[PDB]
Amino acid sequence: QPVLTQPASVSGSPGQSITISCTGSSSDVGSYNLVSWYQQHPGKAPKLMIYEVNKWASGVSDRFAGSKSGNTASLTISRLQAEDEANYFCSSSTNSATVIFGGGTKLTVL
Amino acid sequence: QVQLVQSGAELKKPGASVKVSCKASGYTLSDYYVHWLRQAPGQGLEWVAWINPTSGRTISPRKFQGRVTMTTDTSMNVAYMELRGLRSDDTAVYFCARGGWISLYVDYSYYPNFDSWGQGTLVSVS
Amino acid sequence: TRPNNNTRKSVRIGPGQTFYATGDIIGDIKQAHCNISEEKWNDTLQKVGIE
Ligand SMILES: *[C@@H]1O[C@H](CO)[C@@H](O[C@@H]2O[C@H](CO)[C@@H](O[C@@H]3O[C@H](CO[C@H]4O[C@H](CO[C@H]5O[C@H](CO)[C@@H](O)[C@H](O)[C@@H]5O[C@H]5O[C@H](CO)[C@@H](O)[C@H](O)[C@@H]5O)[C@@H](O)[C@H](O[C@H]5O[C@H](CO)[C@@H](O)[C@H](O)[C@@H]5O[C@H]5O[C@H](CO)[C@@H](O)[C@H](O)[C@@H]5O)[C@@H]4O)[C@@H](O)[C@H](O[C@H]4O[C@H](CO)[C@@H](O)[C@H](O)[C@@H]4O[C@H]4O[C@H](CO)[C@@H](O)[C@H](O)[C@@H]4O[C@H]4O[C@H](CO)[C@@H](O)[C@H](O)[C@@H]4O)[C@@H]3O)[C@H](O)[C@H]2NC(C)=O)[C@H](O)[C@H]1NC(C)=O
Ligand SMILES: *[C@@H]1O[C@H](CO)[C@@H](O[C@@H]2O[C@H](CO)[C@@H](O[C@@H]3O[C@H](CO)[C@@H](O)[C@H](O[C@H]4O[C@H](CO)[C@@H](O)[C@H](O)[C@@H]4O)[C@@H]3O)[C@H](O)[C@H]2NC(C)=O)[C@H](O)[C@H]1NC(C)=O
Ligand SMILES: *[C@@H]1O[C@H](CO)[C@@H](O[C@@H]2O[C@H](CO)[C@@H](O[C@@H]3O[C@H](CO)[C@@H](O)[C@H](O)[C@@H]3O)[C@H](O)[C@H]2NC(C)=O)[C@H](O)[C@H]1NC(C)=O
Repeated sequence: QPVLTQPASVSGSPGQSITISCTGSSSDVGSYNLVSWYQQHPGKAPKLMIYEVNKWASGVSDRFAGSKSGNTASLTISRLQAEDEANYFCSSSTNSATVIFGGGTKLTVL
Repeated sequence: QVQLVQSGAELKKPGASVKVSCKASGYTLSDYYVHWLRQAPGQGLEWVAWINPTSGRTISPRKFQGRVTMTTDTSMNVAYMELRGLRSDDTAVYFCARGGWISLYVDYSYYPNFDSWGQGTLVSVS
Repeated sequence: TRPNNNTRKSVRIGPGQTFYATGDIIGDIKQAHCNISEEKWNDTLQKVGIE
């Protein structure tokens, strides 16, 4: 049943902007706008950084965009700094009443 | 202040069973749904189930239907998740997490809004 | 509002005719309710009271 997808690894550039996106089906992404984005460092627990696309999570700088469009959504990071060296998972909920995670993608150095 | 202290790690024979407990701290477990999550070494985050701790009502996606059985003891303020029929995949870091506030008039059980997380406990397999 | 997400289950009851029941409920179980704004209800009820 888990189906959600995103590019498995990408790289950024300091001071520039990068797009980190995820895609799904109309059953889970376009059916409802319930989406969130998570940061986890190895050896530590995750940390919610977006919820409901653009409700504002705690401790999140204005670099971290949150947008949705149809079957897709993305953190369009702007000003793209280096102190976020671990992954950025996507996640949304299915119309079957379940939560889904993506495959994770690494905001690599940068 | 919030903590979701989990029980320790324990390796099991494949096909065995294990009980994993998640402790509440700073809040009463009856407020929020408890979501159960996992992370295998080198893999992403895998969603396992939720429990409405009051009624004990649960949903798990398909892969864990029958694998996972659920209980709570809100007098002790602890949440449990029992696995049976293990496999090599179950070498993974289970996390317990509290999700949405329980409101009698709106269903927040099913959407990815995890506030705080367990530290991580490792069901393992040789 | 009826917050439960009921699903209709089709059953065939006799020759060439169906009965529709309720199947499994998707999601969590919740209570049906109706809401009214209470300051406006109070003003309305006092306005009845003066008549
Ligand atoms: C009809 O009618 C009916 C009736 O009304 C209805 O129903 C309704 O509906 C609605 C809508 O739907 C809903 O809403 C919901 O609600 C919920 C609840 O609320 C409540 O509660 C809470 C909690 O409480 C607790 O805590 C506190 C602190 O905080 C305290 O104080 C208390 O006391 C409690 O405590 C506990 O614990 C303790 C310990 O010691 C003990 O002692 C005790 O006993 C207990 O146990 C609270 O909080 C709230 O408040 C809030 O809000 C308000 C508004 O409402 C405001 O005003 C305030 O100020 C506050 O604020 C704060 O907080 C918040 C949270 O909430 C945040 O956000 C802000 O910022 C501030 O800070 C009350 O009181 C709630 O919760 C919810 O919310 C959620 O969801 C939403 C959706 O919309 C969203 O938007 C939001 O955002 C949220 O989310 C958030 O939160 C959550 C929680 O958990 C989470 O999960 C998430 O994630 C987020 O988070 C946050 O935080 C974090 C930290 O932690 C961070 O990091 C992040 O970033 C963020 O920030 C909602 O709102 C309701 O409920 C209902 N009702 C009933 C009764 O149920 C219906 O609907 C009608 N109908 C129709 C058809 O409609
Ligand atoms: C209302 O009550 C009815 C029962 O009166 C209930 O319907 C039952 O649902 C269960 C769960 O879906 C059905 O059992 C399954 O049927 C499938 C058919 O493909 C089997 O493959 C399943 O077998 C696996 O799971 C078993 C454990 O449940 C294992 O022991 C087994 O080895 C397999 O791994 C499973 O048996 C059951 O057939 C129906 N019953 C009827 C009469 O249709 C319904 O769900 C209840 N309503 C609600 C909302 O819960
Ligand atoms: C509550 O449950 C229902 C069903 O599980 C969810 O909504 C419904 O989901 C079905 C299946 O995806 C949708 O079916 C589609 O209907 C259109 C009608 O034009 C049809 O063209 C398609 O071929 C398909 O059959 C249905 O539209 C959809 N209904 C709504 C109102 O979204 C719903 O997501 C669940 N809600 C919650 C909160 O869990």
